[PDB]
Amino acid sequence: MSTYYFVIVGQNDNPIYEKEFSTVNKELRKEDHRHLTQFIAHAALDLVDEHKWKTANMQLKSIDRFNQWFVSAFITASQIRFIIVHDNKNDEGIKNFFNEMYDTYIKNSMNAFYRINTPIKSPMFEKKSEIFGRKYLLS
Amino acid sequence: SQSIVALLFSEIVQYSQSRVFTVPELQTRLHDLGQDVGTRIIDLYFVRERSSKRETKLTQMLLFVKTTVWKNLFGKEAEKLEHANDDERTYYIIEKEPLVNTFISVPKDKGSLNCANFTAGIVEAVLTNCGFPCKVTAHWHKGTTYMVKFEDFVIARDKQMEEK
Amino acid sequence: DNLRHFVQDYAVRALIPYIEHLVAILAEGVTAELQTRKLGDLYFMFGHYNLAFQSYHQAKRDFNADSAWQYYAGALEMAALSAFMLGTAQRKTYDYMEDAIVCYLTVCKLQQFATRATLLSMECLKTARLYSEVAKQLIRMTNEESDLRSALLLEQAAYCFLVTQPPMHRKYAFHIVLAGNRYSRAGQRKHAYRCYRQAYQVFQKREWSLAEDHIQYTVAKQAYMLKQLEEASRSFAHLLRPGSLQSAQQQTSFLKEYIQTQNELVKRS
Repeated sequence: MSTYYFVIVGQNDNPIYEKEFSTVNKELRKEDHRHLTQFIAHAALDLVDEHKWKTANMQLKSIDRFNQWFVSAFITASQIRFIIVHDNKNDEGIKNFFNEMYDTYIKNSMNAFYRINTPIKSPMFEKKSEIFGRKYLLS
Repeated sequence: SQSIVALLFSEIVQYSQSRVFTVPELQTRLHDLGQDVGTRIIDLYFVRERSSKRETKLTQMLLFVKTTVWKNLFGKEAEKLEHANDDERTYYIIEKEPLVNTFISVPKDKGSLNCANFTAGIVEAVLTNCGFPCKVTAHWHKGTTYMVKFEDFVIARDKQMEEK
Repeated sequence: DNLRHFVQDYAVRALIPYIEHLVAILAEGVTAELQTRKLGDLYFMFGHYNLAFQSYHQAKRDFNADSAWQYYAGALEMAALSAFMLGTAQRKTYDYMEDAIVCYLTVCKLQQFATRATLLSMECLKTARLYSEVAKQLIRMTNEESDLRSALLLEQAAYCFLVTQPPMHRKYAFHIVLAGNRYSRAGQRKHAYRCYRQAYQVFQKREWSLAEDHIQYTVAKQAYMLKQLEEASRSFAHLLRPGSLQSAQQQTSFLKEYIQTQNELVKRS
């Protein structure tokens, strides 16, 4: 299995919103791993900058490695970074799964209340995250 | 419709004029609102027109924005997109149709700038979220034009990419 | 005084005859494989420029066999030495040099070979300004070979990764404190202390107090006994439990921070 974990990196590089998709265990250690993965979000940020300057497409398969984790990076026209840390990859579905969370994030965009890198608070997006994660990643 | 949007936007402008005691930062409010709309205009129009495809080439992304945003917002794509060779940071997008004067506007005696600044702020938000931060200024040069000033960092990344 | 440099100059210009004698000895030697590498490195003490390339070539060819590849390894690093006296340096030879570490790492577990191979890589790529490569291979080295050698090599590779570009100090910071623990464990105190200081300064440069808060709880454990309290006090003060989502152990921790800042207030008042 893969301990899927999603994280948002904003336009101004500050993190925004996470969402676990892992099995239930080691949650106290998972707090330290959450600190770790925010740091990995910054490291991704840094690498995927030049790597997205290498390309012009939406998905950059997987960039960083830490001897157990895989880091999968998604870049948008919103230049947001959507990141998954996961022991074994599931990329083939998450390409369009990122596309669908992209569409939902657009839905939040039309909500002018949600604004530039303004941290997520709506229950709508949280329940969308729950249902989508139970769909593919958390499964 | 057109009257509803033209008016309602006019009340945005004049209510800002209420909260604002002078021309320039009134225009700044217009810019900020243009930003707050473009900040989603960008990635809406991404999927439905750009076919969810990113354009790293400043020319291609800028041209496609020129087509798309004007095609859907105000129907007619802006007439011309030009790059100034003296200053590669500073290009122009001339739109002969004034989107302010679509709703025929105030005498520019007591004031200078208008909804032109609002759509300029839209353009600026689109640029800065496309990974090309820029300064977009409405200018009454050859009618309505938007001067775009690229960050030396952004135009430098571009020039380095423009080393095939 | 002056006699030292007198005898020095005379001995150098008598060693030039001695190095000529050794050149004759090696020209006799060309007429075993170990003899070939002795030939090579002996004239490398005064560094033959092209005979470097021929020793490179011969050592590669034969030490494809004789699978004790310290011969061949050392051969290609002395080829890098040649590249130092080689303007082109056949910069792909540097790639060869990179090759050097990765395969030969696995050839023999005498890690010191990997160490100075990577160090020559470091220096020679620093003669190319493209430190990115050696940054990556040093960071892939430093995870292993120890928990101590891992630590000082973590900061070596780390600051080197930062040599190419000032920013992206992120994993720099992470592994340098996750090695500062090992530094306190088994390191000479001045180097470990410069670890702690430079790491913490790199933190403040681009602040992000979240994990810095716990590492400053470590700053406090070395401040509850040795360092200054006020730094930990203000560190936890900027975290400011409500709105920062602190945890039960974190609330107890900032109780202890109140204890330390109580010591500080009492000593001030």
